[PDB]
Amino acid sequence: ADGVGNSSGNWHCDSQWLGDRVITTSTRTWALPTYNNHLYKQISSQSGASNDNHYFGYSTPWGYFDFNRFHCHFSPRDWQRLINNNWGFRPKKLSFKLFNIQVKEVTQNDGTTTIANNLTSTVQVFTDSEYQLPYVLGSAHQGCLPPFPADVFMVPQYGYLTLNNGSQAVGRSSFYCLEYFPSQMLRTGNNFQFSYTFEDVPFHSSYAHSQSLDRLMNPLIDQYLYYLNRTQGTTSGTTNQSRLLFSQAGPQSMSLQARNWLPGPCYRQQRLSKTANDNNNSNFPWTAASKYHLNGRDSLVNPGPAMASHKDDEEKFFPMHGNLIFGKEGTTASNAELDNVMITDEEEIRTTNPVATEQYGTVANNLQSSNTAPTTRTVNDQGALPGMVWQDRDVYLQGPIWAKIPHTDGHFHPSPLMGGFGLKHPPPQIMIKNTPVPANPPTTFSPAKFASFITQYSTGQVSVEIEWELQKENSKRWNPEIQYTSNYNKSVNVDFTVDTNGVYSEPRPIGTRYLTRNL
Amino acid sequence: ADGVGNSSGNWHCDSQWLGDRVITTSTRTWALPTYNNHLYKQISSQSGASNDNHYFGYSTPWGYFDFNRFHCHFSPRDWQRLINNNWGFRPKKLSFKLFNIQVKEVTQNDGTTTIANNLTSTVQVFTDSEYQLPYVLGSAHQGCLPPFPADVFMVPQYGYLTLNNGSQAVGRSSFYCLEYFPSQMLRTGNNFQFSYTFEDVPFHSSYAHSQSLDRLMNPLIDQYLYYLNRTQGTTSGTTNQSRLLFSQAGPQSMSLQARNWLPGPCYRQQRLSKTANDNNNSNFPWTAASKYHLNGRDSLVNPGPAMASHKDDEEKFFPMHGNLIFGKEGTTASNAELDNVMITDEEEIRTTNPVATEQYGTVANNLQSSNTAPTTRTVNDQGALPGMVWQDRDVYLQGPIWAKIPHTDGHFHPSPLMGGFGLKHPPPQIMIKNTPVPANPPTTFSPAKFASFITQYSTGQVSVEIEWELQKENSKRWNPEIQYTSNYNKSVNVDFTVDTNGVYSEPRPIGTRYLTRNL
Amino acid sequence: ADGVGNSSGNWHCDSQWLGDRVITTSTRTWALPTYNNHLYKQISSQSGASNDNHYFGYSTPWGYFDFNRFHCHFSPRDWQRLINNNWGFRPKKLSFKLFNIQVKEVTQNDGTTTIANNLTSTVQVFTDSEYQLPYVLGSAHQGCLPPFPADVFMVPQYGYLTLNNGSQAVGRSSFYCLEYFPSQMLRTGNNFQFSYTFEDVPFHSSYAHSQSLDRLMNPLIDQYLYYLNRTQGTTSGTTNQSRLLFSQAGPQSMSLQARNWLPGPCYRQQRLSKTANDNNNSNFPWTAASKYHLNGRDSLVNPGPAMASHKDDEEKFFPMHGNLIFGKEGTTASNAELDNVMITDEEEIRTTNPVATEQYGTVANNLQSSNTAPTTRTVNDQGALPGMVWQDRDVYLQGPIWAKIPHTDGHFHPSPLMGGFGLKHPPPQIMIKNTPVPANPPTTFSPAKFASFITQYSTGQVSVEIEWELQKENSKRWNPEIQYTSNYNKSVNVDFTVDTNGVYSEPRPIGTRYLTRNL
Repeated sequence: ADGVGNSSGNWHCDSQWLGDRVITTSTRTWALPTYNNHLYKQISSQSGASNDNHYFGYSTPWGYFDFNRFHCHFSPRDWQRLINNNWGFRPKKLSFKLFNIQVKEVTQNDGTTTIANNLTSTVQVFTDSEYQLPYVLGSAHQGCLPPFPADVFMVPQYGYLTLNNGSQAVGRSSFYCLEYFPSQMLRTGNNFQFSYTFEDVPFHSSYAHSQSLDRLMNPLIDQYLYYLNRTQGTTSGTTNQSRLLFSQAGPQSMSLQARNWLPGPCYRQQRLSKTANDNNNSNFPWTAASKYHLNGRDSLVNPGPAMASHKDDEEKFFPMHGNLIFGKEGTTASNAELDNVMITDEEEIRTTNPVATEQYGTVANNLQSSNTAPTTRTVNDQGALPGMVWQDRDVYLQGPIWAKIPHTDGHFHPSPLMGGFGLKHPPPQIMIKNTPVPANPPTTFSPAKFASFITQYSTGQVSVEIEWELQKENSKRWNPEIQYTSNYNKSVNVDFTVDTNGVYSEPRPIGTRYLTRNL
Repeated sequence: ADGVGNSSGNWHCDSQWLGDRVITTSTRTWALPTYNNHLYKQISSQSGASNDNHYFGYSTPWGYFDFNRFHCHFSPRDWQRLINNNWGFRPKKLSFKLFNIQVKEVTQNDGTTTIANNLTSTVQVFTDSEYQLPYVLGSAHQGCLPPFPADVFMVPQYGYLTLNNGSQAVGRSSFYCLEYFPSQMLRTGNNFQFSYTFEDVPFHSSYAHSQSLDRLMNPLIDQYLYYLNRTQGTTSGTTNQSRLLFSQAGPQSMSLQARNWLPGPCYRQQRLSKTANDNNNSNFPWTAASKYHLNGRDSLVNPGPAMASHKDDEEKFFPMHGNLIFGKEGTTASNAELDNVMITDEEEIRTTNPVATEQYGTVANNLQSSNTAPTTRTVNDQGALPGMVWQDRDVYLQGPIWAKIPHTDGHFHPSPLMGGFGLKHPPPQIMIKNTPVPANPPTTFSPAKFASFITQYSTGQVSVEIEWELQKENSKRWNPEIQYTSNYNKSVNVDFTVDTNGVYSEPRPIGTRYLTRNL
Repeated sequence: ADGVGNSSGNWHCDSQWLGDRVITTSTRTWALPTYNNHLYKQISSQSGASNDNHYFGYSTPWGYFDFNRFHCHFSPRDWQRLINNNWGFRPKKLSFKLFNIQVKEVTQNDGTTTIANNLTSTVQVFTDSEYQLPYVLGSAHQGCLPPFPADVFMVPQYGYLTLNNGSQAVGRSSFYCLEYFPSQMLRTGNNFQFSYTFEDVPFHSSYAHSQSLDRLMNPLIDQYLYYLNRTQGTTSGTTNQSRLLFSQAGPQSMSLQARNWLPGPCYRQQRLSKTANDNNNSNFPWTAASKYHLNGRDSLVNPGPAMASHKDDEEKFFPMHGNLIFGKEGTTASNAELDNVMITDEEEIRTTNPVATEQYGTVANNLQSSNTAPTTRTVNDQGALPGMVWQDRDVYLQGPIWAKIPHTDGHFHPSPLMGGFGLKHPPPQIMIKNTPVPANPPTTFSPAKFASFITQYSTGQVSVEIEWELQKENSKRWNPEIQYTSNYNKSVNVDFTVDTNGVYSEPRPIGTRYLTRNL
């Protein structure tokens, strides 16, 4: 509530480190055009497309604000500081502000274009706090507050999908008009505020394990429980006849002991060597990929269950569609090379989670007897058994922050398979739009739809602030620990900075799990 | 506590719709004979029966009252009203009343029979509130308060099973005498009251989903995560040599995106076409049916996990033993025709739950390399993985209401696989019985068991009342919704009414899931 | 805090039975030598050992106190009394005391040895209440308070493992120095006290089931739900053509009814007959055993999921590595005979848990049609499905009491697969050590490590006391129940006593599950 010559809000950014929590705030500049010429448009897949790539939905004239990525909040120094001293963290509070809003009209009369101020034009903004519109965040889409504060960004367009029977629709499909919501209209001088509180959520495990499930015992003392170790006879003359013999497992026969827990569930995936020539010479993806199909159409499990990337001393094999792959700065979005991308590694969970390329184990599948020898079968898909303990997938400075747990009758582990915190009531989606300004109407009344508007766009500043709780580490380890560092060697340009052309880049992915804990 | 000429209780029936809850009450007339001639009888399976159809137990002279079906409480108009405006519901409170009790003696001297009043005879009634007798409700048995209030019904006989080693018993087996319980004896003039409160239970999802798991994203914006899309070379001269290539999934390649969740667990079942000639010409049931065996004996999963009946545009295939099948009025209980039954459809859960006839997907099962091409295997049985989200089976106007969760150390999803609400402490079983009236004893004392009683039966009125909580719908859908209606076309008789012979019938099954929600 | 001639603490032992809880206390005498000559020693597996039997870790000069076994607390009469009247139990409170501590010096000058008092020598003791050192309890190791109170026992040595890449280590490995902890030093006259409270934990099911999952219904009343029972035609002339026919399942066709729940998850294991000649003539163990591998190395599931040992009337087959095996008194720890060990039976869970030797069932794996007949596949590995109900493994008088649930992001059923109660914060490990007493130092200062100490050991008394909650049984069973008893027949020596040589022995394993309950 001000005039045209008074600024609303200021540029805050920065971050504050307190005793048990950190407040990270960031401000950016945003631009917004008009979408679909102020029209809601039905969108069907295509005539003759693939059965799996079918979809029906709508596209609206509304934009929305995305900040669901760590790099859209944290900074490389702040991230390194957070992960090198903490065993966990989670969000606590959220604040959002829109200000310094300008609506600018555009005129075209020739090859040149002219831009002028339009002080009387409003802008509509509203937040879906009741979670009634479809939630499109948490799908790893583009367009959150660029990692560099100096970058000016663009508000993505909003759209949603619904039930479809092929390329068509069904009566059960829903249509949502976003103008049918109470929304706030604001001019140059007004501003929008919003506050939100996260619900209880488990701390993210920002640490590795210094122990292993299979090696969790005393290396000095035998077990007092007996196990069958021989079926033939040890004594002379009985080595060719059956006789059950029982031993006690000690430090030597350490693989035959009794145990309390089992490794996490498995869903096997194919393996690929980072060297091109070492792989099979065929286009096997989508024909040899672990995929799941529902309603008669297939789909690919890209993240999949949290499972270790490779074994020890491999460093060369990665599962097909088994880990997040990021893009380097200035990389094509279609058929990029292996050296132009950034494949994340989840080896830290080798201790608890089974490796993705290999199997869960073997199970007996017959009744052995004198005539028939015992036979087993390898099992590659494993559900949930009692006593199972596993670890969740790590999050990265560039990765997703949260997701919306679907409103369904059943859940097993609501932790998102792509990233961090799953929330029943996540931060609501803020949607912003430019109100349509009609051009000169006809002098004689006409009932026809008005389809001659004045072309104009908008720009402004958006501030976000999240308060995060931190879990401190108290480890009794004697020797030092592994931590994130910058290489001291000479380089043309330093990491996480701008080049001579002023383009910000991220060289490597950074994971949180660096400190250690005992199982 | 009254005389012989004063009535206890009245006929209430009807239902009341309040702001956030509905009170449904119904009164019926019941008859009760004497069972087993006032004797407890041991019952074994048979000599020479099938191994799977073996059982040992007891049958008592006690009846019991059953009202564990929606049609025994609701009415077609009330049911349609409930399901067309609500997103859920659950039971809150229960009241039960027995009154207007008459004991009538029967005399036979010739082909004719005479019935007289017997004012001094009592009736025993008691409720197992401590859950000590076996719970036989929740097994889809016959004999609850008929759907039509004017119908007079019959109290079913009580019996139970125990451990058996073949047709015989084991020392671990238990015997329960129901006369060994504190019970209330009541004459003509007395009445029995009972009140009960349901424990906390999740709301039943009386809605479908307007979105799908595989289509939950923005149809306009690409993903920023890379995925391997090619193994050969795209450039000329490299189409026959291996080279990993990575792309970004957008609206076109919508089946290759990253996702957070997986469809519910699966347990595959055989498929049957509703057309007889389209099926295989063999007696495959019980020889090609998904069955589970314990203690060395098999058993059939009739409901099975909640899984979609068929794909889109099928409308003709149903799983074998994969959905509830109801009987039409006046239908034989042995080898009825397909047109004389009523097969329920669970297609509403196609969005989340996998189809029953098809598989969960495929999983890689080898280590591909230059020499060996990758190989996958189809998986038809799937356990529980992290990130799994599913939906429960719908309930119907004629279906079961609740069940008793077994008292065991472990549970995964205590929702009954046949129907609605699972309860650790369900409504207790009320048991009623006619006390034995001896005939004239011998003049000289004899220690022999008294086995000459006076033949008589009982009749009375039973009132039930359940208070149910309701969850209102607040949807932002623009277009109208699908709802239950009666066909306006001319017909000989209208649905859910009596015919010229005064026989009440139910033409079709009615499911609760009609409104929609976003995932 | 006393002198040299005043005793600290007394010998309590005994047990008290109160209305709803039992307090079991026991005192023992312990001895303690010096370990590793007061040195921390790195321990690697070996050069050329098996890949699976690889390990890296450390061994310390510290002892620790173990009392994680029922026989180290209860007594045969107390155990029999507990299991013959109770439906459950769990720990409530813990108290621990160390007193009457003497440090004795040893001198060797010839074949003879002399032992003298050393009043000025201290002893170090501390409890890891913050759970920072690796937890080596709960691995079925040797050395808890002997079952007979008169036996004097030996304090086991402490050691731990860490991450290893083969026989070597990795930078992520941790080293813990136990001298780096605040510890209490105590002489002859001082004593150590400790108190602890268990966290909430489910009652242990010390009962069997009088009913079965597959037989949980009324043996007298048919079901009102129809099931496909025939695919051919029953009428004459249609027995060779397809026609779906539906029936109602009653007491006769009791294996084709509808049900609410499924048996627990399965993980098949091989079967062995107790008769040697009836088994296959090969050394199949470890080559036909259900095993799971992680980080590229295998491991054996000795307890495995809680699954029934055998079917009815078998009494001769046991799963390979599927139940706890105890040793008889004076039995060799390497290749003992079948008659010299004690194999526990878990048949009591046949009602709910599937048998270990057999499969979970069969699942359809194709689309049957006119041309192709339906085909099914047997499933031996089963995950977790909705509606699954199972039972946990029984505990024994000689078996483990508790275990430490690993600190991980995910758990399915934290009940240990080897035994009883899983605890996030179990009773902490008390560690005790003899401080090093230097021998005469050189007259001239030398910076070399001091490696000439005085040889001496320690002895003392340790008292433990646990308060346990009890769940009373209120069963309506008429006939008597099965209970534990001692055979009245004449014998050379009675059970659970000492022989002519004063050696205490345990003849048979005792399980808690003796009383019964309905599902």
